[PDB]
Amino acid sequence: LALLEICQRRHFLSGSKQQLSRDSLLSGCHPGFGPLGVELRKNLAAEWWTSVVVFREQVFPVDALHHKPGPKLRENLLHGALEHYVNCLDLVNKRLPYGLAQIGVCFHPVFGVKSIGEKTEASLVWFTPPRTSNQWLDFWLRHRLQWWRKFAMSPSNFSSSDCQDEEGRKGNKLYYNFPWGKELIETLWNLGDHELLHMYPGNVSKLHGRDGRKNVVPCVLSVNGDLDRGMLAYLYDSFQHRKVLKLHPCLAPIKVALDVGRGPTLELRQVCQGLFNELLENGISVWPGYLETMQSSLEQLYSKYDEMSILFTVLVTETTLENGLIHLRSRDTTMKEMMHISKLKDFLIKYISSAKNV
Amino acid sequence: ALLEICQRRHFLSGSKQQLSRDSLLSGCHPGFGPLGVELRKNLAAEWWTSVVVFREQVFPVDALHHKPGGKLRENLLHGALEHYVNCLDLVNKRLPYGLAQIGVCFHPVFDTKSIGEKTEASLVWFTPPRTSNQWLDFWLRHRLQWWRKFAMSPSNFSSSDCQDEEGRKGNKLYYNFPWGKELIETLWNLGDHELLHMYPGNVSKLHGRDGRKNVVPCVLSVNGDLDRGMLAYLYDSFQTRKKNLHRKVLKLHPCLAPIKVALDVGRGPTLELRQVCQGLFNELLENGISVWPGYLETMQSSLEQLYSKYDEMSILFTVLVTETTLENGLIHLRSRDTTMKEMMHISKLKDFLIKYISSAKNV
Amino acid sequence: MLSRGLHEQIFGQGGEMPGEAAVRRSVEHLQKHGLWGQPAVPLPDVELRLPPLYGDNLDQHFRLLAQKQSLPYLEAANLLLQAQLPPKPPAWAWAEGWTRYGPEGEAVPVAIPEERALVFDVEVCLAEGTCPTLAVAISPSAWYSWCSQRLVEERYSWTSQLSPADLIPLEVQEQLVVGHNVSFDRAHIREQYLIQGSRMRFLDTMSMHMAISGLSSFQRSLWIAAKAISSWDWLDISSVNSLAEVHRLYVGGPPLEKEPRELFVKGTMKDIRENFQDLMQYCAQDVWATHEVFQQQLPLFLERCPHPVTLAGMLEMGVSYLPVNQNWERYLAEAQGTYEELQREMKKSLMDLANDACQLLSGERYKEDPWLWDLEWDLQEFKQKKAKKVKKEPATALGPCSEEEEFQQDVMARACLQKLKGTTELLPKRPQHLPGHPGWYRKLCPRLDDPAWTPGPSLLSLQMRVTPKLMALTWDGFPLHYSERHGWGYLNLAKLPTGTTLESAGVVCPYRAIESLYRKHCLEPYNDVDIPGCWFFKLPHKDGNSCNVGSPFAKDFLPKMEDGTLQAGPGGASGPRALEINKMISFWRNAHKRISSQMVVWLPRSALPRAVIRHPDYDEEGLYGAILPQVVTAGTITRRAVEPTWLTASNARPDRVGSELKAMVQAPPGYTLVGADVDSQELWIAAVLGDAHFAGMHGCTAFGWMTLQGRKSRGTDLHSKTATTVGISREHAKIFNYGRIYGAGQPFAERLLMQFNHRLTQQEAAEKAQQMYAATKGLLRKVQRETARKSQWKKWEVVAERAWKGGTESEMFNKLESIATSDIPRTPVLGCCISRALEPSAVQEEFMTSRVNWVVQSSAVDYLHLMLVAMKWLFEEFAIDGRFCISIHDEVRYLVREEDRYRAALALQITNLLTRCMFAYKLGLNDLPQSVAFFSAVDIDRCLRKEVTMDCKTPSNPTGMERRYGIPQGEALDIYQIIELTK
DNA sequence: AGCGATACGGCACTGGCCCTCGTTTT
DNA sequence: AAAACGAGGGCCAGTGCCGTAC
Ligand SMILES: Nc1nc(=O)n([C@H]2CS[C@H](COP(=O)(O)OP(=O)(O)OP(=O)(O)O)O2)cc1F
Ligand SMILES: [Mg+2]
Ligand SMILES: [Mg+2]
Repeated sequence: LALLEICQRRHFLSGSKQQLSRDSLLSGCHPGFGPLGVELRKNLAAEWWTSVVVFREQVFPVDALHHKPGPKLRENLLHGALEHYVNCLDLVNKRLPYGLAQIGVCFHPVFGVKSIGEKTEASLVWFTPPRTSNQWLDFWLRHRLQWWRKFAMSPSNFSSSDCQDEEGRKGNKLYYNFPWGKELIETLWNLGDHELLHMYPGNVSKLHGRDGRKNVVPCVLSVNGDLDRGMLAYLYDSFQHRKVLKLHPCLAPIKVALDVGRGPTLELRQVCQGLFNELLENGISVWPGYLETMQSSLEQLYSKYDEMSILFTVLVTETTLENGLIHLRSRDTTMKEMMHISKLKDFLIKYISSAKNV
Repeated sequence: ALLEICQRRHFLSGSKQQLSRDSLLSGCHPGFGPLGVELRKNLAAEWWTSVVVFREQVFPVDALHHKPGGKLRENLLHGALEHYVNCLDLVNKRLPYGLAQIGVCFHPVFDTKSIGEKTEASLVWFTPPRTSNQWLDFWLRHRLQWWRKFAMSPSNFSSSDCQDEEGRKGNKLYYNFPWGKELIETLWNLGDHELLHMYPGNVSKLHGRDGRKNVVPCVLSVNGDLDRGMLAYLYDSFQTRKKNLHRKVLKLHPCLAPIKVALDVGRGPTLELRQVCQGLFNELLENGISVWPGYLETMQSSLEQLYSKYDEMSILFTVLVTETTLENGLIHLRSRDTTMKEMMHISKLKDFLIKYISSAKNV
Repeated sequence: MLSRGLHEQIFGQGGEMPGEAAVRRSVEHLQKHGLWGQPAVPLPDVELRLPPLYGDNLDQHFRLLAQKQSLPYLEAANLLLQAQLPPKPPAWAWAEGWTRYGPEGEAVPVAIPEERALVFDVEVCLAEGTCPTLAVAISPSAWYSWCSQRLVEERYSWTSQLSPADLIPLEVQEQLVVGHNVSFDRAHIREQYLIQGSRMRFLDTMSMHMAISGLSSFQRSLWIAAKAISSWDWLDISSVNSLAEVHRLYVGGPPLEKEPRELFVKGTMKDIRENFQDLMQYCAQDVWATHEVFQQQLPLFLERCPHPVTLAGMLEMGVSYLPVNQNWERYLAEAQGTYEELQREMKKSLMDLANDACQLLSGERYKEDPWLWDLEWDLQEFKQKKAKKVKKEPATALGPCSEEEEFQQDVMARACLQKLKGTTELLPKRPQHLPGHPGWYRKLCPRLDDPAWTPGPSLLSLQMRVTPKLMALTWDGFPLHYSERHGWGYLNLAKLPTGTTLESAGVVCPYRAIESLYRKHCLEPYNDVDIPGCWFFKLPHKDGNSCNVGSPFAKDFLPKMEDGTLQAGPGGASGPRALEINKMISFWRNAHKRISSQMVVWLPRSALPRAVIRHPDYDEEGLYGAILPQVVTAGTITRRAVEPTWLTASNARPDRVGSELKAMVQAPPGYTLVGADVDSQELWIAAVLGDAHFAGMHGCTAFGWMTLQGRKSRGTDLHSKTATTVGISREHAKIFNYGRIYGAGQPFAERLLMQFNHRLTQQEAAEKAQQMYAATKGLLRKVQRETARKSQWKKWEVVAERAWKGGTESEMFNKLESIATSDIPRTPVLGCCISRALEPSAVQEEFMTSRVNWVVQSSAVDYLHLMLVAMKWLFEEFAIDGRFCISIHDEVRYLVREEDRYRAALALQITNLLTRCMFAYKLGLNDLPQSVAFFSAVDIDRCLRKEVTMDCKTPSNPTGMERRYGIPQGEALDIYQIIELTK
């Protein structure tokens, strides 16, 4: 709709005129991403790795090759995780059921002639005994659904579906309502040892791991989520005469922006540079609109910063050079407030840490 | 040339015996271990910090791995060059300005027929012709500076001034491996040739405001192999005459180190208020510091064994939780740099770790 | 042509003054000495039209010049002396700008205090300087008090604007400002920073005190000890340079009180305003005391320094000026970055060595370490007290699944944790340093509650005394030590006994690993104590040392580090590299404060010469500014310049970090600096003081002939002739010579020449004994040389002859001693007496060397003054724009412009010539030699430096950064006459 | 009478005054 | 329960060696 157009003028996506359709975006075919989309994706992936690093006991990060080891590119992100299985058996001391997570750029063919598309996906391969396989599969279902629910503006948009077949005993798929058509966001399968037993026969005496004085070849859980589709999901979840993207604070790429109000004076630039440094010193993404060069209107400025999903906008006028007072302006409430420049860092940090809840 | 056993024993690398210097330098290695990919993770993040975030006019670019028209990309410079106009629109034609990206690249290699992939962090710096050599010198000094820190011996990393076949000036960054120097990062001053070739029609959409006039941007480029860098720090970390007593430990810089602290259980056995260890665990990871869990264990062995096991993993501190700490509240601590027992409080330990990393990042 | 050297002069027709017996004695002296192999190489004689002389001699020329240059200022000072003081106001006005206090101390809002002259002392809050905050100034009419904009509470942004105090009056005579350390006040003047100007000059009371009744540093050290038989008679006639002391000296009034809180340097701006009235009052007391002191000093100075040349010379010497730009800030940033980097590397290596050496604590294996056993090696674990009870021991008191139903067990463990936390906090108290680590390691660590805490062991050094022993092997030996001096180094049988006993309890001393380390060293008390190297057992004593001081630590022994002995391990070339790192940052370590804090005021594009804006340089949004060097006009000895930063400013070495500091003074576009270095002054001065005492001509001495014989251009000076003996070129030979003239001590010349040439002691001693000929000879029991023809006699009464003393042969030290014996002023020529504390009247005086040095260095400083007044005289008389001066004792540089540079250099040559002729005339004759009449070198370029071609370290490429090139001069500048119409 | 001289600073080290806290006291 | 004495660390100035110039 009118969301794809404000992602072009605000650089969430790369420049296109024909391959800007919903179908081409759902496709791996690109026109990749604009800086905003890149940062959104990076924060999203950071939170993903965070939502799986807090998980007890231990999951080891790995990286797989992209091409065929014997001469070709990868479709799934499972094989590479399976190759490092026997090795990472040593590090866990073969003690308990354990997993391997990884985030990578996987490919898939897109259909004149036919081309190839890219999607950046995050996968987790969870090795667990057959008896406690299904239960852990449901566990991961819950934790993943909750994961998509945390940053969501609406939990009803995210859905979870059950299924099965002859190859997979029980599987679950995570869908996302658009609502121009509910789409696939993540797949959770319960593959047997066949996949693993196919690339190590044999003497298969290496594969079975200890399970309380018990030797047993572990059932394999295949977690596979898409972060591009997820990015688009949250983008459509944030779209709200007003045209403002209300992405989640922890997820939002740039979370604050500051300009000047008084005419182009070196001192204003000095103060703004100071605040720039102070804010970047405590890990806060800030957009420098004080460069500037003109600082035209304030309304189209706020419109620009709202279409960029900036949490707070800051204005450094000439009065700031006296009292230290500065013009704050929210996004979710758009309330024009004012406060001292020294207590800005603390307020922002506290606001970000307050959004930490599940 | 014997610390390889330490790379296999503790997975910073693959456990395959076929890991020759060629197999690693080419990018044809089977893959890095968890500690290895975490080490490379922190190194790359430390690139991203001291290149993209701190310096304005620098924005992240997402270049594809292939071409819409099989072989892949050999460098991520071009895909960045493709995004020039839009990223000119977001900066309001205020050059100098750069685009950085850390992407894996694929190099064709004839083994004396294969293809080797290696992760590279490239930054393309669009700068006016009036100030090309100055920015080249600047980025030379700052890249070399960024690589000379973290080092237990900065004397190894060197730089070489070289010229093009045409005349374009450029600089190469070397690390001194035990078998000789090796290229780890390349800096070049491309004279707006490629951009002109990319936009033959309207050269007007390429004009960037130097200040009082719009000029055609000269294209600077710095590509840093982070794999070879990761290996370089891995070698530098490891120890060399009349020492009288030797211990196996790799001294990685506390910032890029894979596992920060290591939490364990002592005296031993003690049940069952050991749930406090879980508390310290989640508290630690909540503040983003890597903590190795020493709970389920088969050893039950000498402390020197797991101390050497943690020093082979370059773990900074070893925090020990015993029952006397369950009584008062003063856990044990053993630093890697200087092996020594030291008593400390809990929240004091958390904040000591945070301050340790934060201040290590400084001077 | 003629008389072995003279030029075409119009400085007096007569003249000889032949002195035939005298020149016969001189020729006879120079034949037996003996030098009679003349090279006969006539320098190209110069014919030019000299500027108007005012007659009769040049003495009265310089006198009239110096008087007319200092007449308005003298009148102003006289207006300060006969001034009737209006009393201090009852209260100070708390208003921005100036406030005039006239009748009954009322408040009259004024922008500028229009007075002919006034005293001055500015105040500055150091807490957020260097911006002026308070000021008080009294005038012959009334009082004035100035306040800065720091009256309103704001969040300012200091980029050093034109906020400093305004004092100069506008045109569309005239000014004089006196004060204690007047240059610091001058640096806070709004209109002193402008490229042009200025009519206003300054008078320093401190410099004046130094000229009148000053004292040496050595005299200062024992003056303050007042809290060598007749060395205490001058204790009450002079004083240290403090304001309270100099007031208690010249006024002798009640002891003025000093601020007990030091609020301007100890406190903030907040606690200043709370005590505004009082601080103002303090400033008033200061300017009042300064006024009294000045009033008492001016006539005294005028009496002791009668020649107006010194007056005007001291007037222009105070108004120095250093133009700079953004490249200064760039210099600061880059140099500081370099410094922090090298320090990071060094400290990293050292703390790495310190860390891996901390491991041999367990168990007691440190006693075997030959380097690490003197120190602590402590093991603490404290402390706790009992509060829980009683009578029970607190020292001893594989299943697979997948559960998650206990979703809130995490916050349970969390609650357990936090509840366990806040109940131990009351068990200790004050967090001490890490006890687990040895003492030597605790000391080598920053405190935990320190705002600048860095991880691991910081505070490593270089130049400490723990770390050099921590690693270094020691001169073909193993241990190094310290007690009264460190490892012995640089700056007929003898035997000494040994011994070894035990008694308990001291620290264990190993001495086997020493022997074995010696074995490992030679694998590639006696004997081996002379030239080789070894360490005994215990004792401890010298047993074969040459230095009588010691050296902690070896920080300038690179040739004795890159030759084998000595070296370090572990290991390799880490030693020489560490020493390199030390040498590189040696300058910036002891100067970075003075350089980075060195303020500078930027002037906007409104208050600058538009004739510069017209010049093809803006430059690209570039800022242009300047800094006044802030120099004490006259400091001992003799009345030279004294400045914390720019006089001790390092030269251009490709090694040092902040070595570019000298070349950072970049002249504004359209302008260029033209300067010169006297080559040489002190040597030729000594020479003249010899030949003018011996005879009438200039070459009638053995020493005074070789001086004015060599040319530095494609030739060999006297310094260069002693440097090529060999010999070491060239500064070293200069130090050897000037060291010889002021006390050529045999062991000093020994260890010095041996330090500079690097050979063996015997041949060196031979060379010294060969060169000690110059000072030879000299004069019941006594030295066997007197006025009688033989010493041996029987009961011969002659106590009436033991009053004469003087060397013989080559040198002329007898005249330098002749001026050092007179109990009366001793002032040649001109011509100013100094210090009632060094005058042999009522002083032992036993300060001979200081007085000889005073003589010749005063000749150098009077030379300086003459150069100044001369340069100023033909700079205003003619159309030479840019009169601003920048001098360093010998060297002197003027800030001219690119179109008047050659005529300015010409003015320099003129100046030098006239001054030389002055020194010649003050002793006779007016005739002067050739290769000494004109400058050999005249630098003309954008920034100031030593040579015309300059390289550097930190910026690596000099011309790579926006610079130009220099030009040597010369003989080609002798084609542009002083008249405006040239070329 | 015997002699390096004029300065300007820095950092490393130290013995002593002063405040705080604990071990020891009605 | 309550008064007193000794151990620990910072602020202070002095002192010894070194860094530069001219
Ligand atoms: N050791 C020294 N003592 C001094 O008193 N001086 C100075 C005080 S002023 C006058 C200037 O000496 P310079 O350093 O410029 O040396 P110079 O001109 O006498 O000799 P040269 O021309 O520089 O070769 O003699 C120099 C020394 F090197
Ligand atoms: Mg000279
Ligand atoms: Mg000089």
